[PDB]
Amino acid sequence: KKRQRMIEVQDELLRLEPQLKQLQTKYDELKERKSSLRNAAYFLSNLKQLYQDYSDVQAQEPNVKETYDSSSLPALLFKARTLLGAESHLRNINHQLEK
Amino acid sequence: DETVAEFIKRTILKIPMNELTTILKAWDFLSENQLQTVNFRQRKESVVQHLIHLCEEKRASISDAALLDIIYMQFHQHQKVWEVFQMSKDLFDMKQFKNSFKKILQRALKNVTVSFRETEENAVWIRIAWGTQYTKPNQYKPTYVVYYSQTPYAFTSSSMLRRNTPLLGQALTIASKHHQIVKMDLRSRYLDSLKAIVFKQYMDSRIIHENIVEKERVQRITQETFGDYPQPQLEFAQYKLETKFKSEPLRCLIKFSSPHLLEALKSLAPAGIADAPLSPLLTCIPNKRMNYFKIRD
Amino acid sequence: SKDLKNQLGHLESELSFLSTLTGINIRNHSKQTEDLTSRKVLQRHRLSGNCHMVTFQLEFQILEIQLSSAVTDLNIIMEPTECSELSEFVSRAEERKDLFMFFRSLHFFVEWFEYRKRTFKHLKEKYPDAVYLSEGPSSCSMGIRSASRPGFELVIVWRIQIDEDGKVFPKLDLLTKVPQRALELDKNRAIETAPLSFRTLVGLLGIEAALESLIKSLC
Amino acid sequence: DSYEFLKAILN
Amino acid sequence: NEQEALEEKLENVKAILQAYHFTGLSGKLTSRGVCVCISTAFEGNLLDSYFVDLVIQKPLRIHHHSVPVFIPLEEIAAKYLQTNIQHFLFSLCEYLNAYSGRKYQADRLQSDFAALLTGPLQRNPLCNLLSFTYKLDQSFPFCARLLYKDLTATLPTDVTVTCQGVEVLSTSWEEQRASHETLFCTKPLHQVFASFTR
Amino acid sequence: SVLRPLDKLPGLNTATILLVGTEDALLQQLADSMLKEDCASELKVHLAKSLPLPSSVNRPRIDLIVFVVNLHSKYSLQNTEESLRHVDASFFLGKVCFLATGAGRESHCSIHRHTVVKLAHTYQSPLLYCDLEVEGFRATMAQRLVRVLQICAGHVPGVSALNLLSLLRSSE
Amino acid sequence: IDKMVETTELMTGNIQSLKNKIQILASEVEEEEERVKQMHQINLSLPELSQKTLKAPTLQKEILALIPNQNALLKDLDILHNSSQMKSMSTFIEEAYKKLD
DNA sequence: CTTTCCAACGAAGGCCTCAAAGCGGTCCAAA
DNA sequence: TTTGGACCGCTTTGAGGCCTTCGTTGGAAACG
Repeated sequence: KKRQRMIEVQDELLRLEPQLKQLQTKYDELKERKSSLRNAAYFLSNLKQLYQDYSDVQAQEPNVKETYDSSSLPALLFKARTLLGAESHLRNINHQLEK
Repeated sequence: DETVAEFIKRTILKIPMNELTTILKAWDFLSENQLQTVNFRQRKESVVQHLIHLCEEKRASISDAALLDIIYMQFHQHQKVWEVFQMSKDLFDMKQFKNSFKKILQRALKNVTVSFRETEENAVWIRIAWGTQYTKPNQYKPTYVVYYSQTPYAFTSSSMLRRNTPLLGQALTIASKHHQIVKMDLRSRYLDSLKAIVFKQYMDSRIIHENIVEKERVQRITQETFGDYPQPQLEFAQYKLETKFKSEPLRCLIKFSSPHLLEALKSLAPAGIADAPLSPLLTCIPNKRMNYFKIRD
Repeated sequence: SKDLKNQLGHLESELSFLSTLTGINIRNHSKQTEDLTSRKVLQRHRLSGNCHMVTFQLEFQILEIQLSSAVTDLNIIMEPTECSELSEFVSRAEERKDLFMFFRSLHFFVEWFEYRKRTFKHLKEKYPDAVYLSEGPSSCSMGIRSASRPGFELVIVWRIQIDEDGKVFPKLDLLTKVPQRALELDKNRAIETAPLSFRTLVGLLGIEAALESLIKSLC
Repeated sequence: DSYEFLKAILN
Repeated sequence: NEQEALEEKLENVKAILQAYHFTGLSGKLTSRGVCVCISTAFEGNLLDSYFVDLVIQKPLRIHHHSVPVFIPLEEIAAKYLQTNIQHFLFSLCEYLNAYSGRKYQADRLQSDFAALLTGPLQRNPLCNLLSFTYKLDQSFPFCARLLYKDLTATLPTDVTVTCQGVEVLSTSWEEQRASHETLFCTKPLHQVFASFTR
Repeated sequence: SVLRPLDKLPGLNTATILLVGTEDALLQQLADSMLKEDCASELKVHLAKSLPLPSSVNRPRIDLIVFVVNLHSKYSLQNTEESLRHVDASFFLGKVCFLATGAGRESHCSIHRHTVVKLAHTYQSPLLYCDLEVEGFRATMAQRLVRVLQICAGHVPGVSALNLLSLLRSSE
Repeated sequence: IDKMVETTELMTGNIQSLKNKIQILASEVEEEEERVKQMHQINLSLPELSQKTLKAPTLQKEILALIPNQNALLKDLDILHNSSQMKSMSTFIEEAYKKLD
């Protein structure tokens, strides 16, 4: 009878062992999702407030010059990185289309 | 020990003398010089006595005898009936797997005679001799389990496993790091055909034949259903049916016995015994990977 | 010839089906075979082909030995595009002399490219006044700017890179052309953690939904 | 879906 | 004339079919489906190719296949076999290529560089875990274990190398230990072996 | 489609035979024994599994009907009586014959021979016993069928099908 | 038995806790995501395996720190920015590839 | 509520047969 | 006439059939 008891206790243990894992990972991922979405809501609201404030102030004074710092430098260089490559590809496309 | 000596003697008696040499080449427990000291042209009693002398000169144990029995099983692999177990729900290692399995089976009651032997195609063969809490495990009623690494299937010979089936299953699933273990109703003796099926690894113009369209249709249907490849060697089938008469449901029970199934069934339609399209209960034996069937309307 | 024509048409339909299954159409194939025994055989296969938007040429010489096979060498030519990283990846694969991973990587790169171009066209179609074509739908980056106030601009840069093993992965980053005037206005200063936060937002809810919500906040 | 794409290209 | 043009078209489409076979995968349409042939290679070394049979009917079923069972596909089947079949095939191609590359590295090591190996290597059928020992000539013993838990790639993510029975005495020995660690974690196996042995 | 003996015209010195049964291999071997030797008149052999015979506008005259019956299976019987409903009574006037196979092995005879004897006597048709498995018996039945074909086809002057029926008639 | 009937008895209880835990959390996140649906719309694409947000996206901010006279670089890039010639070039290119789509 | 036995019968070890082949005797080819 | 060769003889023995025993849950019957 103790050997049968072994059978049922081991069966229960091996059945319950995997059950912890999916619940644990689901709890972890949902907690991470909650934190991430709360943060994202905060940032989107804050950036919307920044946009509204800047729009109001620009409507107040649009003629003033808008200086920028290094934080906005590399992407601006992106529009300064003109090497005719896109236009050369456009010319090749036009040459292909002319036939 | 005398017990291991008589066990080895019985195993040798089971081995045909025509291949005993190969057994030694597969056993390799005894030195080749000891093999040379024995000629196989002499009498069976003489050769078995010399083998007993050779194994007694060395230290005879249970592991080597179990390995010899395992390799005898490998060479025959035709004397037992096999069933298939499926595990479900990715890192593997031989040593820790063996350690865990040995620990579980030792924890089973107190002891068990367990032996391992790795084989080609990741075929670990395990010989298990069962013993109770107050007796040494018996070597006359053994069982064999075949495991394939990182696979959802395992094979078992069920000669006396009906005594304690759940123990072996739970031990295997805990050692395989798999949660759910089930037994599908599929039983056969040709182990290699089971391997193939589980893995899906398989003129006198004066005569004017009439109804030739029927013959060409039936042969085409039979070929499409079966195929040119040699069908797996399956030997036993059984359907348990309970369906309404339509002519209180009638309960039917059929058993198909054949030294080569899937071939007589292949020839039924050409012989005209059955219709050109056979029923799905017979055309899905390799497809559904099912051997025992229960169907209701 | 009628039966031969029908068989050729059936085979052509099968070949077109497989070409759709791979997304690559091989225009030409030229085979040459030589034998150099001391049985080594060298086979050269020239082929020009094209993926959905891209055209390529390649030749390779392979060796078979009496029962192993290995490519001796290969040359391959792309077309000049902005994505110069594709050319250097082509070169690296050329030293690697690997074909299957190369072609899978090229298909994945074009599949991500088509996705990017279609999303850019869709967002331009949705709002054509707040969406500015900095370099084109087939470019790497996009920029949203307010016409009334040109001080703000937000650029999303998208670049597809190839792992050394051959794995492909896209990457998207933000940057804001922002005056310090607006930075002085509000002291919250959440723009410092903007890239990581936006990346997390995109991972939570995709790229198209993220950009739609972003442009909705710009209303 | 996959079936609709396969049927549209098969035709 | 017409026959010559038909023959030219036939040989052109045959050459295109051969080119299709030489890249990516292969597929031969049959009555009951396509016996799709998947091709494997790594580092410009042609490897063994497999094939799988298909059924074009709506209840998508695999009635025959040659891919070894230890490669997981039934889960991938439930994932993307019914929907987005193209991604299904691409993923299985990647997985088979990775497995073939791992097996090629393993048996290449077994055949060629067994000279400096002191014991047999323990390998899984999928070759996700590798465990072996090696001696390099001063002479230093090492035992390495590689975890290829990332199934889609041919490079391990976690490798550990150590030795039992010898206490640490030379910082240079730990230096070669770390160098080998980086070599397994970054570059292929036989490549770095030939690199330092030569 | 009920078959009629008097539908079309036969060829120049042409004779035809029909064999209806279940075992295709036995029919093929029997036809091989039929055509092992050829007489002056050309011979055509037709094999079928059931009646009515499949439609064919190019069918020549079928001057002889032979039904093979195995006492080993009732299925062959049911086949014979189901097929018997697709032929006119005119064939029964000596153009029909019954050949029973395996009658010698009384152990293997599933249905009793009395049944087929009664069936043949009911329709007043010739009844023949032979074993197709034995090569000698098959050959003997081969010249037997060839010569009964010669008799019924009208090749030999003097007798007709009803004449041979009055010859081969059983007492009871 | 004891060890077994010990070790499982806690974990399942833990399960229960976690169970209600996640349930509560689920409810929370539900209402909270409704909040982010106040302005953002309810609604193909293929997300990454958490590899997109790993590399440093603003390494360029460090790279520009290595250039000499970064503020002077900003000033000269601005005096080049106001030039209408490059704006005309950009708008001409835009118009050129406008018909491409 | 528990325990033990009869039953349902399944199963495999053991008895018993023979078809197989090696060893032995004998006839016939060759020295 | 003598010696070697090949025939047929004989015994040995390997495998399959088969009876019987072992094991037996599952139900029935007695009960601390």
